[PDB]
Amino acid sequence: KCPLMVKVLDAVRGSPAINVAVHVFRKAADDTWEPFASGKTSESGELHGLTTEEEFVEGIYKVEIDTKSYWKALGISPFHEHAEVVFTANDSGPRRYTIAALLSPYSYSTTAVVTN
Amino acid sequence: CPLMVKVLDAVRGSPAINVAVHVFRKAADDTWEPFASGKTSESGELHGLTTEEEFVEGIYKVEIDTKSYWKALGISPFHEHAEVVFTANDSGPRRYTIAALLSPYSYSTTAVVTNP
Amino acid sequence: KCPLMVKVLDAVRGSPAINVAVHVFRKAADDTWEPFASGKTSESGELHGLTTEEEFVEGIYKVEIDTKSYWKALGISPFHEHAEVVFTANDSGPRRYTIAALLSPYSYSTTAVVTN
Amino acid sequence: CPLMVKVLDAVRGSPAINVAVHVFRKAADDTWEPFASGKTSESGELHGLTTEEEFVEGIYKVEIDTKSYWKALGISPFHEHAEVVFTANDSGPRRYTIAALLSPYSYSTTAVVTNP
Ligand SMILES: O=C(O)CCON=C1c2ccccc2-c2ccccc21
Ligand SMILES: O=C(O)CCON=C1c2ccccc2-c2ccccc21
Repeated sequence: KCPLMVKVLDAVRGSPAINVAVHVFRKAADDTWEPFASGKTSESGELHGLTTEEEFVEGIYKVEIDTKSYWKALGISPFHEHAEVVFTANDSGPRRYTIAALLSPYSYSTTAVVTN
Repeated sequence: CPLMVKVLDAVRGSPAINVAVHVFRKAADDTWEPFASGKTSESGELHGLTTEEEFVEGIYKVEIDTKSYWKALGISPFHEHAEVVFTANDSGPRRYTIAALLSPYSYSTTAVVTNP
Repeated sequence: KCPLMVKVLDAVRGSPAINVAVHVFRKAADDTWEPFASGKTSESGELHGLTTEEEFVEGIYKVEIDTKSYWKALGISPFHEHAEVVFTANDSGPRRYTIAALLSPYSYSTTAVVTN
Repeated sequence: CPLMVKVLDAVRGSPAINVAVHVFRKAADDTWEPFASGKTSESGELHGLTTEEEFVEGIYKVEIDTKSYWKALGISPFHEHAEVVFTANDSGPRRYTIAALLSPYSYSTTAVVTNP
């Protein structure tokens, strides 16, 4: 909710993308990705409550949005296995990161909106 | 070829073929005058709309008839058309590619401008 | 607020696009665009209160987002005069239209999120 | 040329030149193996990464090193890189164009897939 929030929209139906699985990982010292947090988007296509200010320290993070299962459930053949968003969290910046993703079967866009 | 239009379909991951495109130029009386038109090819591209001589400085609108496109595929889309409005050649002649990426409830448009 | 809301984001700064002028028009019987509603986006990049359920009847509407002035204020040279979103409002659909726009100097995307 | 990568800069309205691109293929042990790499040309395109013979069915990741790109232009961007993960050739060989459109806090990626 507070420091990291994910929002997913469906460009085909013009709707929130509901029940999309989302996994967050943090990069470890041996360069592997450690599970950090996960959830499914709500009816408003949002996922809040992933982490806390205390836990969300500087580091490299990856957000993986399971887009292929979403399109499969709709009966629409998709290109990507999942959308991945990789970034370094930085304390000098604003306190709240919203990772937004706009999905189509053969294309996606992602935007970070970083606010105080 | 100072003006080229390229249209892609984000649902099918393909060129958007046979899409109507109308170009207008703003007249002295602030009205939109017809300038040129055509339909995208099998590669989703429309070349030959104008010439360097004809393509003078001015404000231009490129209307891409996306609703007709989606309707012919059985889809009822949100937008009537994608409109792209810009001032051209104000620093001297340039080569413009107007790209549009289409989904039923979303589109994006990008200009790629090169100095000949 | 209720039936029509506009949201604008800045892809360069990863922020809401604040103080962007937005004009809405409705198409008249003589095929001209009549001013309908307008405003400036807030600090959260949103514009609410444009119209009411009573006033927002079926018809063709155009939302014009004054992107060029926004980029000029930032000292960044932009391509488009403005982003235009043209659509037919339809009572058979959901009750609430959010027109979202993601802005970069040479590209923009727009998405309609239509909800109940 | 079964795999081509095209990268555009949405701030400058130009090809994104000299951008590093790394392709990986998922191995039998579920790890990512290096497959091919290169840098975009003056046209923002990268051709010649692979051959029809080499490009067998599998899961592929295309990593586009967008952070290095923006840094060299004086911009500190949000993402580390744009990642594009997909299953290839599962219905037989195809020709794939992976396009990426870049802004400092946003990117979009689109696949255009043609049957030879
Ligand atoms: O943090 C903030 O101020 C808001 C975070 O973003 N909200 C977004 C939002 C809300 C409603 C409908 C569409 C969108 C959207 C589309 C593309 C990109 C971002 C956003
Ligand atoms: O937004 C996105 O994901 C991509 C938007 O552009 N795609 C483009 C694209 C895709 C395949 C082949 C050629 C082109 C191209 C040429 C000139 C200008 C733009 C684009």
